[PDB]
This record gives sequence, structure tokens and C-alpha cells, in this order.
Amino acid sequence: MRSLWSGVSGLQAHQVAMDVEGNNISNVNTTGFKYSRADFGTMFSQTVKIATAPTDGRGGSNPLQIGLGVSVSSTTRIHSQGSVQTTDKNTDVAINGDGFF
Amino acid sequence: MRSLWSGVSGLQAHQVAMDVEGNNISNVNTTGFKYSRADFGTMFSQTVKIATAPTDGRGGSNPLQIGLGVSVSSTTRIHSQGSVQTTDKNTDVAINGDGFFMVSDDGGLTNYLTRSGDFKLDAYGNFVNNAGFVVQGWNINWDDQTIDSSR
Amino acid sequence: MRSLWSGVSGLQAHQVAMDVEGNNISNVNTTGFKYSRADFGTMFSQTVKIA
Amino acid sequence: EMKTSALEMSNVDLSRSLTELIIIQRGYQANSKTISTSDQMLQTLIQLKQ
Amino acid sequence: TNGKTFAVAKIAMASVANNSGLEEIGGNLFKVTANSGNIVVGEAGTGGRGEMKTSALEMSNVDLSRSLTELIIIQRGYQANSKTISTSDQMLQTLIQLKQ
Amino acid sequence: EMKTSALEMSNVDLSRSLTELIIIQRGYQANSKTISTSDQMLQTLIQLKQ
Repeated sequence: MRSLWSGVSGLQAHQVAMDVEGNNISNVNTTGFKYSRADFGTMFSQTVKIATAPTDGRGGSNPLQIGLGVSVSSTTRIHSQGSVQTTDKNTDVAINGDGFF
Repeated sequence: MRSLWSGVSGLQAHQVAMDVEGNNISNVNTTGFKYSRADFGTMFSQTVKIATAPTDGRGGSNPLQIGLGVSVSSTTRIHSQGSVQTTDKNTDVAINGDGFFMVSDDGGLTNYLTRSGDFKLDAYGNFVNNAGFVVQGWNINWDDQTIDSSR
Repeated sequence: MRSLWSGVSGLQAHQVAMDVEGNNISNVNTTGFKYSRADFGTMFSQTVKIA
Repeated sequence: EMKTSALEMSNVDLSRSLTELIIIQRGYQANSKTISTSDQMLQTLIQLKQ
Repeated sequence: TNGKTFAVAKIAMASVANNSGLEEIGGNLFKVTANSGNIVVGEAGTGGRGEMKTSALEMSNVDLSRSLTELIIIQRGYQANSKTISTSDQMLQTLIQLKQ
Repeated sequence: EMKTSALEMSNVDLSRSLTELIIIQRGYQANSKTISTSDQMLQTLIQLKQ
């Protein structure tokens, strides 16, 4: 039951990554394009028990949390400079550093 | 009757192991993740009779306990180093050994530790990871043109 | 049951060898590199009876 | 500065993209296994009563 | 924009006496707890703590074969205990039907 | 001794590497069979009772 939810979670997460990747490949060659990428982060974990300090002749003990699912934190655009090609039309400048039209 | 209880016991135990495993597989690819694993230990056994030393021409005898059920003792996280990949964003370091990044939602009263590093600037000057928190560290003093690590 | 454990054992072993090999091929051309190799040895055997 | 009479192409590298098409696919496949085994355990549960 | 290129900040890191003792939260966050330790703040590479590696990102340590095989193990053990409970039920219905 | 103005490349031979990529793979495949038959015998066991 629990593993089913975490499992469908990862599934839609990878779906979301696939969409962004599909876009990036889909528009190669379009001028001025800057590709993006998906990012993942873990969902909050249930903690069945608490960690404990050593006491009456015993040692300490690790916290006993499960940990359930994965989800998309954010996309990020990336702005590295692209390759240039010359054209024959005089009126088609391309900036060579930073800043926008 | 008895075997029914021990049997349902093992059943939920394996359920608990399945959940953790399901999480581990569920978040492959997430940066900085460290997988965990479930651990099992036997439940206390009823002892119907006691072991006995040899006496009047007899030998000794083994204790006659039954033994009932199984349960989860603990999970353990595991911290082996992960594989690295390069990116094109300059501001996304990954530590290469041990130790964690600090972050806090406040002035630093409540630090949180991470091994992920998707750091990035905002429109404002603060140097932020994904979703909110501002990474801890320290700023330069222009009067001296010097960083002051000690504080 | 038993064969399952031995079988998964060999499986992760070959995995470990694959990783090292993957590194060696991965950094051809890097200067001063010296390649490594994995080595295997048998696990302790149960002895049901004595000679 | 402007660079006249020339046009600026997309920054997409392609190898990086294709390899990710592999990664995404395999992870997808794996989670797809998780859900399946999780279903089979359920049908064993419901059939347990018969 | 001037010729100069001053360093403008510096990143601290930290280490605990016991990794994996410390508790998890949602996000990629961890948290200090008992049976873990104190934060022990220090610099990037001197306390016995490792250096930054710039412009690169660190992927999860999950091996996958190890995971899938466990998906098999868990399943089969589950199946077996599922048999135990069933036979245990049938013996009960034989008991109750014994009286008729 | 030093050898000036020259740079020393990796000692990796490549044929030796590729052949091992084959070996590892086939052994992996075989053990993968062992586990599978070992599973099927288990499902025959559990289905034996029905």
C-alpha cells in the first residue's frame, strides 16, 4: 500500500522530467533558445520512533523513520552562450555577451 | 492460533521492509540521496521447560522453548559516496569526502544539513538553494577587502 | 533458497567488477593514469560431513 | 556588444540530452516494477480469504 | 567590471560525530538529534572534512540491482507467511466444524 | 630521469578492456538465470498447497 504510493510518485516525477527533456530536444536549431532541466527532492519522512541517548548501561539508538516518495522541486533555465552562424541579411544582429533586446 | 499470530507478524514485518525498499527505488536520481535498509530481530520466546543437569543415571536435557514471531529492530541509513556528474552552472558544488552544507530559514538559529548543492542567486543578494533556505557562511569586509572566517 | 543467495552473490560481484572496468575505460587519455582490476575469491563452504 | 550580420543559435548540446533520454526511461521502468509487485501482494491479500 | 576580481564570500561546512544517527526531514534536509552529535562548524578542508568540487553535482548512491533483488526476496517471504496464516485458518474451520 | 617537453599518457590498453566488458556481461547474465530458476521453484512450492 505505502510502497504503491511512493512508487507512483517516482513515476510521475520521471514523467515530468521527460517532458522538459522532450522540449529541449524538440527545439534544437531555434535561435536564442536556452535549455532547462528538472530537479528532484525527497518527500517528508514518517518517523516511527525517536533517537535516544545512552542511559542505564545501554548505548544510543538511531531514529527509525521510513521515508516516502520523491517529487519535483524546480526547473532551472541555463544561460550559457550559444554558437553563432553568419547570414546574408545585414539586419540580424546577435549579442555577444549578456543583455537582451 | 499461535502460529496465526507469528504468521501475521512476519507478514507486517515484510510489509515494513517493502516500504523502505519502495522509497529507495522511488527516488533514484535525486541528488544527495542516501539509501536505507530494514533490519529484523526475533520476538521473545516462551519457555515451556527448563534445561537440566545430569543426575541419577540420566544425561542432561535441552531447554524446551517454542519461539514466537519476528519484528523490525531498526532501519539504518548508509553513507557511501555517490557518483558525480558535471553541469553547466558554475554555482553548484558537490563535496568530495565528508561533511555537510548548512542552511537556515532564519538568522541561523536552526541549521539544517544537506549534501545537495543547487545553489543560486535571487533577484536580491541572498544566496539560495531550491525552495527558500539561505545557505550559511560569511561575507567580506570591504574596509579590509578580507574574509573573516573565524566568527 | 540457498542457490538464490549464492546467485545474487555472484551477481553483485560481477557488478563490482563492471564498475572498475567502467572507470578504466572512462578515463583513457587522462595523463598518468594507471588502470586497476577486480579479484574474486570463494566464500566459506558448509561441510555437511567429515572425510 | 552587437555582432552584425550574424545569428545566434541555441545552446542545446545533444549528447547530454540523449543520455538523459536513457536515464529517465530506465528509472521509469524501475518504478513501474515497484507498483506491479505492490499490486501482486494486494491480490495475494484478497485471495488469502478466498 | 573594473579590472579587479575580489573574492566576495565564503562557504562554511560542518560535520557530526555520527552520520545516520541524525534524523531526516522532507526536502533533501537532515537534522541534528540525540545519538548523532553537535554540528562542529569549520572551514572547507582542514578539520578532516573534504573539499568542494566546483561546477558538478553529486548523484544518489543507490545501486539498482541490489534493490530489485530485494523486491524479489521480500515478495517471496511475504508469500510464504501468507501460506502460514491460511493453513492456520483452515485448521480452525476444521475445529469449529468438528462439533457440527 | 626527467624527460623534458613531453607528456606521459595512460597505460590503459583497450582491447583488454572491451573483452572484459563481454566477460562480465555474460557471467552476469548467467547468475541472473540462477536467481530466476530459484524463484520459479519457490512459486511451485507455494502453489503446491493451493
